[PDB]
Amino acid sequence: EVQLVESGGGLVQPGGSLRLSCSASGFRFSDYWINWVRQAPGKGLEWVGFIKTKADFGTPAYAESVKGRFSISRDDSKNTVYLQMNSLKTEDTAVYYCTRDRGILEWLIIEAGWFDVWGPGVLVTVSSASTKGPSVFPLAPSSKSTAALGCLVKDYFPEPVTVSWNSGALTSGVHTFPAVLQSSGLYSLSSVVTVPSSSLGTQTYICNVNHKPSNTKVDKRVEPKSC
Amino acid sequence: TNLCPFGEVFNATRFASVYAWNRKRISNCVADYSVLYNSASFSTFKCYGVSPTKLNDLCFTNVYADSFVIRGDEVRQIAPGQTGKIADYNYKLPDDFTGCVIAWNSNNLDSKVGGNYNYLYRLFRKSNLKPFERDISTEIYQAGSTPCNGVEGFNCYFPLQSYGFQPTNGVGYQPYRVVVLSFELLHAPATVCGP
Amino acid sequence: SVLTQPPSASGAPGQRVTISCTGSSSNIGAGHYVSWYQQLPGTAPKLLIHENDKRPSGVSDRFSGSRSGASASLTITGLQSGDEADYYCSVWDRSLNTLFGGGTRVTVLGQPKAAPSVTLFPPSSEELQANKATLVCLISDFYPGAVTVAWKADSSPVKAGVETTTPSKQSNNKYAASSYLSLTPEQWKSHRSYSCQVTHEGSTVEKTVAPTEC
Ligand SMILES: *[C@@H]1O[C@H](CO)[C@@H](O[C@@H]2O[C@H](CO)[C@@H](O[C@@H]3O[C@H](CO)[C@@H](O)[C@H](O)[C@@H]3O)[C@H](O)[C@H]2NC(C)=O)[C@H](O)[C@H]1NC(C)=O
Repeated sequence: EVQLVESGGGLVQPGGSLRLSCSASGFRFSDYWINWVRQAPGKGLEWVGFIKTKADFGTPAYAESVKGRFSISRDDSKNTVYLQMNSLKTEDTAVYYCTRDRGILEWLIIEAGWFDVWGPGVLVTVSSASTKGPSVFPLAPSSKSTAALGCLVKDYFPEPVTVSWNSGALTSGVHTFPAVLQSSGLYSLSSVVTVPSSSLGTQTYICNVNHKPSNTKVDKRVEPKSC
Repeated sequence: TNLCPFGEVFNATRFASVYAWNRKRISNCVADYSVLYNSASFSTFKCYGVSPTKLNDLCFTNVYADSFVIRGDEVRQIAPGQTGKIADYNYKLPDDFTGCVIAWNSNNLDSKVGGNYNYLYRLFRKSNLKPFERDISTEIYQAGSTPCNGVEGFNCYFPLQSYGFQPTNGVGYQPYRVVVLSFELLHAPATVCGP
Repeated sequence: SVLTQPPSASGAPGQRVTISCTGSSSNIGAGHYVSWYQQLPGTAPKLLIHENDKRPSGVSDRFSGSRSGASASLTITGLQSGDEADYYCSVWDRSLNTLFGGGTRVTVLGQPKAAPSVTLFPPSSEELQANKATLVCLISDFYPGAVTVAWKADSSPVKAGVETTTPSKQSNNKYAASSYLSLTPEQWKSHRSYSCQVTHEGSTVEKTVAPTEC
C-alpha cells in the first residue's frame, strides 16, 4: 500500500503562519519530485509548487500568487516534504494535496511527466469571522413583467439563517437560494417571490428574516422606489 | 583565473551526431555552475556521484564536455548503468561516473520540414561499446552466415540510420541537445575550481 | 493560461462522450505530453491518462486519449452512471509551468436539457445609503448543473468582486445557483448599465439593469 499522507492543517488567522507536512510510505522517496497542488472550495485544481531531488541542480519553483510567501523543503532522513505558509491571506483557504511526479523518473525531461499517487488532502481555512447579525435589504421590481419581489441577507454568521414571507402566509412562488461563501468568511443569500402585478396595489408583502444564532429578527417591506 | 568558457560548447551553432559525439577539454579557469544553470532553461540538469550543493567549492584536474544530439525518449539512456541502442552502440558511461549531464529541447534548431536526415545513429554492432568509447566505423554489418565482403546486399546492412526529426511530432521524438561534463581528478594541480 | 475546458459534457446511458482541452502553442502545440485526471465528489484526483495515449493498469479501457495540434481529447465509451465526476487535464508550459484545465462535469442524462431562467436585480437605495452596493444575479431551472458566469459594466467585463456559488439540486431534479458582484457607489454611477451573462450548454442568457430606472 503505497501512501502519501498530509497533516498539519486547520484554522489560521489572516496573516498567520502554518506548516503542512507530507509523509510517504512504501517507495524510494529520494528519487521522486514532489508537487503541492491546492483546490479552493468548489473550484478547480491549482498547482502550488514543486521540489526536485537531491542530485538535481535547481531550487523549488512556486506559483506567482504565492511566490515569496510559501516555502517548500524536504527531509529525506524522515521522508517528509514540508510546505511552510507565511503571511497567509483569506484567498489561501483550500484543500492541499501532496503528490509525486512519475515520468520525470522514467524520461528525465520536464516536458514529459504525470502524477500517479495523490494524498487525501488537508483543509486550510483562513478567516477572522465571528457571530454577527445580517444586513437585510428589500429588492423592488422593475417593469419586468407578474413581478419578482426579493430581499437580500448579506454578511451574516454563522450558518444557517431562515427567511419567510408575510409571516408564513405567502408560500406559493417563494424561492430561497443557497448561501454564498465570501472571501471575508461571511455568508450571503437572497430570497425571491413571484407575485401578481394587479395585487401589488392592495396586498402588502413583507419578508421576515430570523437569525436565531444572534437573536436577530428583521421584518422589511418591499416598496417600489423611484427618484 | 577568468570564467570557464562554456559558451562555445552550449551555444555552438552545430552539434555532432550521437555516434560521432564531440569532446572538448576545459581547464585553467574558474567554473561557476550557478551561472551555467541560470544561463538558459534546460530540460535536464542531473549530477551523478557529486552533490550539487558542494559544486562551487571543489577542484578538479580537468573537465571534459561531450556534446551530441539524440531524441527525447533516449535521454534516459544517458546515465550510468543504462541499456539501449544509444547506451550500447553510440555513447556509454561508466557505472562509477562522476559528473553532470545536461540536456535541453532543440526542436527549433534541429527540426526541418520533411525531416532532418543529417543526424545519424549506429544501429548494428558486433559488440557493445566500452565506457567513453567513440566508434565512427562504416563497415558493412554481417547479419547472416554468408560473408559480406563489403557489398551492400541483404544480410549485409549499413550500420547507420537516420533520425528524421519532424517539428509537429510529440516531444518524445523531438531532437534534444545533450552535453555531459566529466570531472577528472588526478595527482596534478587542479586547474578548474569554483569561485 | 488556464487551458479551456467545457463546463459540462452530457450523454444518455451508453453513449460515447468526448471532453476537449485547448491549449497554446507553448504547451500542447509543442508536444508536452498531456495528462488526464478524474475527481469523484469528495475524493482526491486520480490519474487516468498520461502521455496523451497511455492507460495505467487498472484503469478501464473505455477511456481513450488523443492529441491534435494544440488540443487534446478524452473519449469515454459506454457511459455509466458511475462515471459521473469531474475531469481535469494538465500540461507543462515553458513559462507558466504546470497548468490544469477548468474542469468538466460529466452528467448522465435522466431528463432533457433545460435552459436557465436568470433574474437580475439593481443595488438597492438603502444599501447605497449604507455606502455599499450589491448586484446579485440568480440562475435557476437549468439541467444539467454546470454554467459559466460573466459580468459586464456597460459593455466591458468586470472581474473584481465576483462571487460564484455552486449548483444545488432543486426539488424537480434541475439546478440553480447565484452570483454576486459588489461594487462601490461611484463605480455604479460611472457606468450606464450592468449586465449579467450566463453560458449554459453553449448558449448564453443575459440580463441588464441600469442606474437610470427611476
Ligand atoms: C549564449 O548566448 C546568449 C546570448 O547570445 C547568452 O545570454 C547572455 O546572458 C548574459 C548573462 O549574464 C547576459 O548578460 C547580461 O544581460 C543583461 C540583459 O539580460 C544585460 O543588460 C547586461 O548588460 C548583461 O549583458 C547577456 O546580455 C546575454 N546575451 C545577450 C545578447 O543579451 C548566454 O549566456 C550564452 N550561454 C552561455 C552558457 O554562455
